[PDB]
Amino acid sequence: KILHRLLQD
Amino acid sequence: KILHRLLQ
Amino acid sequence: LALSLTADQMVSALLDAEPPILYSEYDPFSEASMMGLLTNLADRELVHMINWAKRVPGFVDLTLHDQVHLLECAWLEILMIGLVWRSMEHPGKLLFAPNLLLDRNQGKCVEGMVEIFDMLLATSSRFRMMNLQGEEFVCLKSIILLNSGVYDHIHRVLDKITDTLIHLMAKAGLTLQQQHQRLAQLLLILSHIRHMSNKGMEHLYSMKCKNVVPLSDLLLEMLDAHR
Amino acid sequence: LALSLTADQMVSALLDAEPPILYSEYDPTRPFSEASMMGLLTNLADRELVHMINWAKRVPGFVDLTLHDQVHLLECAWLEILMIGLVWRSMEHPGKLLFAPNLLLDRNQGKCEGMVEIFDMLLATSSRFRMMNLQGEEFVCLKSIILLNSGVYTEKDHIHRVLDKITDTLIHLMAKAGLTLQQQHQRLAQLLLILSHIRHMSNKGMEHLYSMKLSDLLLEMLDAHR
Ligand SMILES: Oc1ccc(-c2cc(-c3ccc(O)cc3)c(-c3ccc(O)cc3)s2)cc1
Repeated sequence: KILHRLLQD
Repeated sequence: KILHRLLQ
Repeated sequence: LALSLTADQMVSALLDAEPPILYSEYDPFSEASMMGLLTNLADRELVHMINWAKRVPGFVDLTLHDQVHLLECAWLEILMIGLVWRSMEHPGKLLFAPNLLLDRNQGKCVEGMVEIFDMLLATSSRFRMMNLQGEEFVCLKSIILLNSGVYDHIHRVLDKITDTLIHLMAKAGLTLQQQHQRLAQLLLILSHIRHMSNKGMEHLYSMKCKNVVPLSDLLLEMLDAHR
Repeated sequence: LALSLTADQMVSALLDAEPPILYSEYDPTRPFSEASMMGLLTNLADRELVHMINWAKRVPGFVDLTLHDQVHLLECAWLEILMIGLVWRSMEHPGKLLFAPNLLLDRNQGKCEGMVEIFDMLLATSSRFRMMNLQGEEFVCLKSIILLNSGVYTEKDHIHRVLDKITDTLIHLMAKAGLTLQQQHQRLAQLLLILSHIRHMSNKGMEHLYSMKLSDLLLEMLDAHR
């Protein structure tokens, strides 16, 4: 999910 | 509407 | 014109205006059995909710068009907050009717979300974890009726109900920091109940044109307001 | 934990964590079709989401949650956060919705395709904030509440603990404003009751977005709702 990655950056 | 008569 | 009440005059009037807890037909479960049993229970509860609404202080002071609007917008919220209240002391179970106690398993017999079922279980779990009082419950049900369909007198009544709800907290001996924190936790739950209603409303509108169960004349007229 | 900040430190952190107000790829010389508004508001919501994520990370207590919980809270509340942000910046614009400094719409092109009702409800919400003079300090608190409350059910009771601190923060503002205790907590109720309507507008706009079916991230947010 794109949402999961942005929170991990 | 049924709600009308029930409210009066 | 009953805006002059004290809080306990507001509380006792709301407690005395409570509709009864109706019984189901309950047969001692398919998707047609549940949706049929909940439909008939809902339709019979609607006629009591209407007469209860007339007995909510301030509701009779509104025009017929406005009374129709407030009820058409909040009627499922009111059923669900009642459902959630009378399910408090059945953790993990929803007490639709005293003879119709359902849990999450058969709650999956409907294509409608069990997430709505588990949301109702979560809401009743939150009521149980914070010892929601019946006097507070009837205040919250009144707020749903007057707030959900607001788009003055109704704002003066909601303020008065807020003061009423806080009178309850006051008595006794919870501190103001936990008195308006308790008020905040209560009202934020009304945001969830509105969510469960919109989610549940969109599924009832599905089974409307899907011909799953013969609905009620009165129940379809509430659904024509949400379309 | 980190949630030891005083109510005034809470206000400062939220005020400084505010996302920017983005612009629209809007052309006033071009007319407004149903798909023009559909395309404009979609791209604007999509570019706002990446700011909302980084804003959410700067919300006190949101970092303490797991990745799965942060995904859930943002998947349930993101359209409410855009909407109350929309309602907030449309306050000084009576009868209009200020989607962007260049994208100021009214109840004429708002009908441009499905559902106007939300539009008037957003207007009435903006009119509500106007009539009661919503202050920025009160807006940042409510927006935080939406992020934490909308998905508290949709361990972590510290979410309730942070929610309790935001409530304490809210009445702290109103007390330092000449508002009596009665005027104080009934104000608090008027604010929290508006969050019910924003939930309703969001659910209505949510199911509408699923019917008209964009951004890849926006599609990841839609799959959470149903
Ligand atoms: O910061 C924000 C970014 C976008 C939005 C949206 C507002 C609307 C909307 C609301 C009412 C109305 O009558 C028309 C549009 C959005 C929307 C876009 C497409 C669609 O199919 C449905 C809703 S997005 C708010 C704040």
